[PDB]
Amino acid sequence: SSNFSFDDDNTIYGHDYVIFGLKSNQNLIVKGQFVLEIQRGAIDINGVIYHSGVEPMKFINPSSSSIPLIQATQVLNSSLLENKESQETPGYKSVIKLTNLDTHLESIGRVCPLFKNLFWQFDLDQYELAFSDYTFYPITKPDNTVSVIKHKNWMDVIKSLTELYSNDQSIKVIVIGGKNSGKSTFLRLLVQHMLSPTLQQLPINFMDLDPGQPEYSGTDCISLSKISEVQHGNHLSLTSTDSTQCHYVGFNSPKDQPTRYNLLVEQLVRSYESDGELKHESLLINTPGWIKGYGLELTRTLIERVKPTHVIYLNSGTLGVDIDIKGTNLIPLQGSFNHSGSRYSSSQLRLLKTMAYFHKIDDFKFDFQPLLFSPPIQVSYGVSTGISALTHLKETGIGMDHLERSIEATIVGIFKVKRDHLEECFNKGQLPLLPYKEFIKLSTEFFRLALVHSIDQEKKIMNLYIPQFRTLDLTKEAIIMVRGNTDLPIWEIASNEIVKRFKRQLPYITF
Amino acid sequence: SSNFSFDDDNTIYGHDYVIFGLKSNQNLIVKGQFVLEIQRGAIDINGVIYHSGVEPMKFINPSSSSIPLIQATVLNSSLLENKLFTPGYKSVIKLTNLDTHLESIGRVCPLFKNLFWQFDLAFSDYTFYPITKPDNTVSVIKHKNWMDVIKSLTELYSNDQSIKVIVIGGKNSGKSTFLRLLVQHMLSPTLQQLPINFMDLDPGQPEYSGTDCISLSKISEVQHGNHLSLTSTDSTQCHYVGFNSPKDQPTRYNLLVEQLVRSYESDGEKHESLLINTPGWIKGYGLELTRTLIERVKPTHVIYLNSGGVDIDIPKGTNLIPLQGSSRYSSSQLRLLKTMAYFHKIDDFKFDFQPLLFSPPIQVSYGVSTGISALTHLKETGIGMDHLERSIEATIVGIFKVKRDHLEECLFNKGQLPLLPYKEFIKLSTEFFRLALVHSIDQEKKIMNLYIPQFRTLDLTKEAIIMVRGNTDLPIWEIASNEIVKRFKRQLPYITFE
Amino acid sequence: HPRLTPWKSSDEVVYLKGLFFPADREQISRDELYRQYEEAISLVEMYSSRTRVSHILQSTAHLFSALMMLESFEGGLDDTVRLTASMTIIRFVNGLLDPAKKIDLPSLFVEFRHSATHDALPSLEMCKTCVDRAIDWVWDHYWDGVLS
Amino acid sequence: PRLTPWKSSDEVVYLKGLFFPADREQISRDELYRQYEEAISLVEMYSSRTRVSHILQSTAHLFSALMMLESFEGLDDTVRLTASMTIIRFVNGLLDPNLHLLAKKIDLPSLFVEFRHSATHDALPSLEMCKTCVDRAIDWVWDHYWDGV
Repeated sequence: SSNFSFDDDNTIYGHDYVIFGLKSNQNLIVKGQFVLEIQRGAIDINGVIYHSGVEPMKFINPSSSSIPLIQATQVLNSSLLENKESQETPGYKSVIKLTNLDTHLESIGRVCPLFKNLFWQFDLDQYELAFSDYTFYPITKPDNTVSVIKHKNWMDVIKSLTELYSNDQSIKVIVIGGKNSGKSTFLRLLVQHMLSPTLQQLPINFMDLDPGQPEYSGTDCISLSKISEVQHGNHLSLTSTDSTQCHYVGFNSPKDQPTRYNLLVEQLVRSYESDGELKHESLLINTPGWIKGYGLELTRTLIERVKPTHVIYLNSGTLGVDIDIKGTNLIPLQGSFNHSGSRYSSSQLRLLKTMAYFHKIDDFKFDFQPLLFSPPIQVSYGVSTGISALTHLKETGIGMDHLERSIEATIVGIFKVKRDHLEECFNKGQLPLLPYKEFIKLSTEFFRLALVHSIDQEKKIMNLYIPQFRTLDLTKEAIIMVRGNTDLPIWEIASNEIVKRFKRQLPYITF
Repeated sequence: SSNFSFDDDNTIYGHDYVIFGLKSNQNLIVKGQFVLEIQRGAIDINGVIYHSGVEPMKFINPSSSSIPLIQATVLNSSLLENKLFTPGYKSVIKLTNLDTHLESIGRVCPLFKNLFWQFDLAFSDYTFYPITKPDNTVSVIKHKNWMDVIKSLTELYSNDQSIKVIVIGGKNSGKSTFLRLLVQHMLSPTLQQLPINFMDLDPGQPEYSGTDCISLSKISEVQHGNHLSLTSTDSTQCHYVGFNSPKDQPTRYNLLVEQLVRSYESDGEKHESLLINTPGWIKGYGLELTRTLIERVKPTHVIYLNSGGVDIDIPKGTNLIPLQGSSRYSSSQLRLLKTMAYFHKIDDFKFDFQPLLFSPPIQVSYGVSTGISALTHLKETGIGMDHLERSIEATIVGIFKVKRDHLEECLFNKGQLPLLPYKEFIKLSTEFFRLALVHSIDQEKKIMNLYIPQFRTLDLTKEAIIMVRGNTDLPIWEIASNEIVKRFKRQLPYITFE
Repeated sequence: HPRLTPWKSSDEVVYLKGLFFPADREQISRDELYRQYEEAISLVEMYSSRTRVSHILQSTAHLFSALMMLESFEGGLDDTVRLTASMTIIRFVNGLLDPAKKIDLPSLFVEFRHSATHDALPSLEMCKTCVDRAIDWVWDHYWDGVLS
Repeated sequence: PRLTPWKSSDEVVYLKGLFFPADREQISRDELYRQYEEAISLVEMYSSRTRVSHILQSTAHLFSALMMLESFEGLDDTVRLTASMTIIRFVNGLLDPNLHLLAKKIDLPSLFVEFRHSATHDALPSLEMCKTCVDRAIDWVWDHYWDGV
């Protein structure tokens, strides 16, 4: 039953922003979407010091994850703080102001009735006076929301590693842990700590080799991302965080295509050594949810592949025997604790991370009306330059009449193959079906994931629902298509707003 | 702590035979091998009564099995003429030494010496030893349910005409003791004397059948001890399954059981009563085998030796009996003894257990010649042609007999030993002859050397003997008995030191 | 409330019913029957590519491939076919029992699992019997129920 | 005096030479599988004569799985199933001597225990994972049994 100091802080409601004046002991746990600057003093958020001068920060803390503490305890000790006062300031500690994000990502109740209250707009008679409804508001009364705070050893290891980033020498990091061990929270804390305003604004190099529970990466990618701006909440991989490339493994776990996974990881590590050698970018790695078995073998191969200079394990076990002690750290799991209803399952939240991918107009604009009403973005198929070939990543053996139906109403990754690399080698024909064996050898650049809708057979044209994308203008770079293992959420095939709209026998669903 | 009645100054010690005069309230358990004649009175053993008039009967009871009680409990009409200086008590049993040449297993085997009669108050040293003082040796004691259920079959055997009986149980359930009791009960000389028809469908732990036989045996005389399949009752044929269990070739086992039931129906539909043993399988595919058997035989009775069961209830009448049951010390290790003693018998009740090497071995030619026309491997038939010839060597193969027209068939490769395919093997009819232990094989001379226990020269006109390698294993004691590890320098023909 | 099925309009389960289990089981040619079997296995693979399929349908696809292998065996090294059929039975039975014989699973399958996993490898004939029993089981418990 | 299916112990050396000719580079890719076939035939012949130690029969099964997984180029489900069953039987027979400490004691690596569980209770392991596990176990038999003999 976590709670914060009730206010009662001479706060003014405003229209799109709320002004808070926090006392010395005052703290905030805020549920919802909000952007805040600091009008006076230096607010300390999750173990780093943010003064008034720092640029506004954008929060996407979800009910699934824990809420980062927003402390005002730290008295302003530096002149870097730039305080602008238009009200009252009054000499009462620090005053911070937070503005409505209006991300429109809260409007998920339209598709799913269980994903309500994940992003809150009060979804029941009012029990408090002067209540107002915004996209954000802190929980004044105690409630069952876990806050982001760990044992002093957890923050101590990260802080001790942090001043090692303060000086010239660069840091490469490994993080090892099982699913629900807390690797995501550890990485978000570490990236928040390395990009504090006190440290130089030098972008960290973040490598995420986890397809199942990815961070800073859309569903089913291996991704390297130079992070120049920290993501202050649990953005469900729903913020830009400019990245060099998002590598489509196509599978939830490493085991499905171990050779492609290893080749992709080694290529991404080589691309990181193209820039990590420059020593400005402190390379940082996430590892899959596998803690034992072939996952441990992959972790060891990575450790000998990337000169570690640091390794973190989240659970104590046979890792010390398996991994040579070469410096490694030991930190207990301290995994996030929340109810299954409040903290949706990883397989149940992958569906959100997949849906919001196609439903994003921009980085922070989210329109969650069913995709069907939008134009299908018709594309060609065959030897045509629009989209050339199909590659099934795992189930390679498929009837030449059956793959075309297979990709109908399923999530496929649109790749990019330049010049004659696509010409390296079936029947075109209804659909060429570039084989996976020739696919692995060819180098591919990953364009955004595609949702397929209503394959047309009489014409090669096939509809394709893809998120925000620039015009795919290529001189000869054919954008081939692949099918992985990535699942398709029901809500974008059949939600209430289109089932009630039609109510007839829909193609791919049963009642 | 089972014990037998001890008599002093009453029993007489004689040369080659001992006579006991048992009082009315006296019982005897005798370990060893002995021919049992009755001089005066009636001796009721193992729940059935035997009088003085009956011909002498020979006991082979080892330490592994329970000893059948020999009770003095009395009076019946004559018939039985009793026939010595003193009348003494009511009954006077006469035990005759049985020179069965057992106890010679100790020469080849160290632990098996204690099973049979061996010596290792004043008592002389014979092949029968009565356990006067109480010892750990068990005695045949069965529940009153065990007795009256098995006796209710005897009364229905007394009147016309025949009964078909099944016995179902696990490996340790005790089907062997039950089935021996039943044959002892019906073959007793107080009811109809016609020979029972016994069908033994268990290859792993068979009785009245050599190792790896499905055998329909018309039992005319009683095997009064737990004979280890050593003594033979006149049986129309063995059928060499070649495998310890029906799991290995369910189709061969099924086609063989079905073909044995044909002769059982031809000779039982002829007043003789049929009787069946079933494998130790009660779980899994064994229940299905038993159900298929019950449907075909349409048995008059069915007996199950445990509780569990619903599937068997349809549709033949089913009896439920508790398992009870019992040293060996292992039942699978007794299979090796039953395999070895088969090759070491000159004739029933005579077993010379010196290793088979020293005896003159037997020649055959593995070619088109009439010696042995073909060879077939059960189980793994994909054995390379060059490797089958060495595969058969130093194993106990089973030689068959086939008609010349059937003998023609397709053998596959003339070179070395011609393999006959298993697919052609199953289709054509075969008549089992004997189990063969192949000493060695001469590649250059094409004549291979084998040992078989006893044979009638296999005299026939173009009757191709076909060799068969099953799963049955060779007892180590035949290749590497301590006698032939010292009589020939310790080498590695097929054996290695630990 | 809505559920996702890989097959369009849910009439291709009727198609798999006729393609796995054709109307006539003996007048039909065995070569054409095996072509129908292979087509059904290809469709089950396609539905697996689309999404997760019910364990009964995946087991049917695996069991009919094992059946085609066993009945088309030409002899020789049977190590492969015995192993594959044993694994098919093990996956089928375990997937059934993963979520007493309350499911009406015969004891033959459970004995086969113990024989293959821990004991000696089951023989070719035993595998042929067990695969046919499994094919009958899935039909009786799932495939006969589904109609149009 | 235990019984051996091979006439002399020298045929165990010949069987190892067929499995592990030790001139792995460079020999013809179809000559290696010609040696492997002869060795698998010898293993099955020995098994037909008498019980063979689990490692030798397992090496035969794993080498059969290796040949099929290397020869494979279509419908991969049966090739998946064969190698899967080979690995499960190998691991189970190794462990069937009497749970995490047991694997360390027998020195079986963790990927095998995960492969057996994934094959028995989960979806079929990837053919690329089947190759990995088969090669790891074939290295295991070299590391434990075959090197000494």
